[PDB]
Amino acid sequence: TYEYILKDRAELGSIKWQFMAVDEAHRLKNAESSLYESLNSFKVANRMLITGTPLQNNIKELAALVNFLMPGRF
DNA sequence: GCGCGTACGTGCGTTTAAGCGGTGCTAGAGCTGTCTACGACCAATTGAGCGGCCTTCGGCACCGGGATTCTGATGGGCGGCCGCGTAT
Repeated sequence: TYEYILKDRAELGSIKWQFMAVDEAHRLKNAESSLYESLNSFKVANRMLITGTPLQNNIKELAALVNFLMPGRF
């Protein structure tokens, strides 16, 4: 669960991962949240976002989903 | 010191609401930008304010004069002294 990530970061962070999937990924609307920086701490290889959030009301949402998986792109 | 009483500490179970991190929204602080009113400053004149000096009537508490009330020597008259004293 989302709260179990913020509550337990040392147990899940000490394990290596390679694939990450999330349903209803609208929680990453702002790039200044604890979950946004928390998911970026896990050393993974590939990610996958399965959601249908409106990426047109704010550019920080689409850009947040761009740099969330590809750090460097605009 | 001692003794009576009971209330408050310690426990468990039940229960209730803080704390967490999640998002959204807009209000109200903070910044910013132009104008100008109100306060500082310098001037000259004026009387409120301070030192210097002594004021007057009213109120607390001691006072003042005059009629009136109570105590003391005075005094004739009715009675009692029984004891020295003159007359036959």
